[PDB]
This record gives sequence, structure tokens and C-alpha cells, in this order.
Amino acid sequence: GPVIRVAGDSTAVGEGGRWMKEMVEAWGKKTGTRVEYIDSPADTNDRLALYQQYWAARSPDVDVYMIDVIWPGIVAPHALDLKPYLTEAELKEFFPRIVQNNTIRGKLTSLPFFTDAGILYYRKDLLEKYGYTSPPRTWNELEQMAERVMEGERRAGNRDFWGFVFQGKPYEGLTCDALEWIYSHGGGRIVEPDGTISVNNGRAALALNRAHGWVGRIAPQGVTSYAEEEARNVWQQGNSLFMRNWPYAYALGQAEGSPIRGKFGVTVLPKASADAPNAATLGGAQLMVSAYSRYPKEAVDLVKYLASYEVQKDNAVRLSRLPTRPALYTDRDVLARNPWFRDLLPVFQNAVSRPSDVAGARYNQVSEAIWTEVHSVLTGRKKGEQAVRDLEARIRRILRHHHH
Ligand SMILES: OC[C@H]1O[C@H](O)[C@H](O)[C@@H](O)[C@@H]1O
Repeated sequence: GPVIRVAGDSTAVGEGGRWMKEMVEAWGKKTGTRVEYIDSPADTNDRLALYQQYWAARSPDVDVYMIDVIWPGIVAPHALDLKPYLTEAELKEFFPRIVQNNTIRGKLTSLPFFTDAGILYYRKDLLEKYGYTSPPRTWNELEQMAERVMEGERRAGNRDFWGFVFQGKPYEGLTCDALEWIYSHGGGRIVEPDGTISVNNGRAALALNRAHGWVGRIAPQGVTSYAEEEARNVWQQGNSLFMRNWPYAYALGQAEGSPIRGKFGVTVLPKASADAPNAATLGGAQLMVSAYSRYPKEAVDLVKYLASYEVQKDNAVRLSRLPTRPALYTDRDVLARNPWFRDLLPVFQNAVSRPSDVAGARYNQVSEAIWTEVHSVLTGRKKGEQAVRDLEARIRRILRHHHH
């Protein structure tokens, strides 16, 4: 019988790869279908380049791909339209915003699998130890808390201790972190939904200069090479007061044998001032059937199973990853395990998107521009003012003659 082959998630990032293979194998056992899991590199932009090799070749060697929320406009030609396979009632069980994101020129490229939003992780034990009752609401507060707690923990002999870790490596995760810095300073969305390239403004410049000012001071010098896992590893070992990361790090930090089990909470990221917007970059994964799959029916069945209530529930309970089904946010077992899913649901719903809708199939080029110009500020090569001017110019060239 057919062998259904899946590429999605990575064994290099938390438990995602391992869990994904387990789910695919469970489907295979349930249906009596042979399955194979193909592993992927950690970083989304590397995954995209890998999958593009299969797509360019029209390869039948992968039937199902896990695709990033930023990808439908790029990958649509390589996706089987799922719309004829789903009833309107079935589709309404997912958040409509994500179904819409995944629909490109009428083609439902992919089913919503898990969502994602950037959040602030904080050491509650250390806040209490140093006289703070709440996590920081403004970036200035975050800096002040980080300096005071670092001073004390260093003095007490933890030479590995930092105030803040985040994703500063030149890759897609930095575009996510930088959108949050820029938007939370009232500096806009980099490229607005209407197409306006707005990033050349003083608030965006200030956001980038602020981030530079962390490097080597409250954040390690090496933070300019950190992706999700590098940040998480410093944090999880007990060596950072604060971390910006995604939901998945919560379950990992709570696992038996984690140095920080029971010592942390999560909240919305800080912002420049009370009247700035909260920023949480929208992330997450969707499930695509390859246009080149020889087994569309079987692959659709697998995608439906993976996106089902009980599989998403398992993802939420065991891996603290966010459902794309609103009904799961009222599920007693989901909430007992992750009470913060309720507290932060409005943050998740109000997550700010990267400019993938407006950039469409040129999104990856736009994002590479963003992360390289932002990186040049983090490394000290450029100031924020020059970097946003140069970024404006780069994005104008990329998007010239593109309309949405
Ligand atoms: O590193 C950046 C990536 O981080 C997470 O995987 C998000 O789910 C994804 O949307 C984002 O592109």
C-alpha cells in the first residue's frame, strides 16, 4: 500500500519533531497505512529552502508538509486545494483569521495546525527576591529590573547570569523579534497591510537602538547568534531573568529535571509606553498536502487527523503549543495544564502579523532585508536611523511592481 511521507517540524527544536513523528505514526497505525517522517533543520527559513528543492522538482517524495504562517503566498502553487475536502462546518471550527491567512486566490492551501505568539517569560522567584510584584510593562522597566537582578545574582556568584535573552541571529526569528520591538514603540508594521513601507521613522529607529543597547549589557554578546533554542537553553538552565520566546518553551521549562520548574510565568511583551500597542508576532504552523503527492486522498486524511481536536489537545497539553480551534481554549484539561492560555488569549488574538500577506510570494526576500538590516544594528555596524532608511530603500526595490 502507499507510504505517506511527512516533512514538518524539527527534532532540533524542543519536542516538536519527536511529537510530530509520534502523531504521524499513530495515524499510520490507526488506519493501517505505512508512513515515514523526514526531519527538517531548526530554522524556518532553512526549512523553506529545503522544501523548495522538493517543490522545484515536483517531487512525489513528500506527501504532507508543515508550513509556516508566513508561507501560503509563496507555496500556494505547490499546495493541493483543500477546500473541496472540507465542509463549511468543519472549517468553521478553526479560527477564521488563520483559515483566511491560508487561503490564497481561493485555494485553501493548508489547514491551521497550531498558532503562535511572542511572549515574555519571567523568573517569578527572582522578581520576588528583588522586591518586584509584577513583570515589567514597559521596556524601560524591563531594563531597570534586569540591571538590578543581574547586579545581585552576579555578586552572589552566578557568573553565567543575564537579564534578558531573545532571538538575535540573522534569520526569520529576528524578523519576529524586531516586528515586536518596532510595533511596541508605535513604529508600525514595517510594511503596512495597504502596502505602505512605513519603517523609516524615528520610533522604529529608537526600537532598534534600544535593542542594540541590550547587547553585552543585559543580554549576552552572543545573543546576535541566538535562535529559539539558544535563548531557551540559557533561560532553562536558570541563567536569565527574562526571555522573549514562543509558547512551546513553557512545557519544556516545566518538565521534571528543568532547573526552572515552577519558578516562572508568562505575560505580554513590554511596550514603550502605556499608549503604544501590545506586540506579539503571529507565528504558527499549517498542514499542506503536496500538489505533487501521488496519494492526495490518504494525505488529506492524515492532515485532517493531525488538525483534529484530540491531536491539537495533545499538542497543547504536552507541548504547550497553541490550538487553532477556539473550542480548545475552554477545554478543562487544556486550561488546567496551561492556565495562561486563558490569560493571554486576547494577546494571541491580537497578535501582529509580519508583512506576508502584503509581500506575498516575495515575503522571504522582504524578511531577509529586515533581518539583515536589524542585525546590522544589533552588531553595532549601523545605528537605527541609518538602518531604517536603508531598509526602506531595500524593501522599495523588492516590492517595486508587486501589488496584493
Ligand atoms: O523563528 C521564527 C519562527 O518561530 C516559530 O516557529 C513560529 O511558529 C514561526 O511562525 C516563526 O516563523
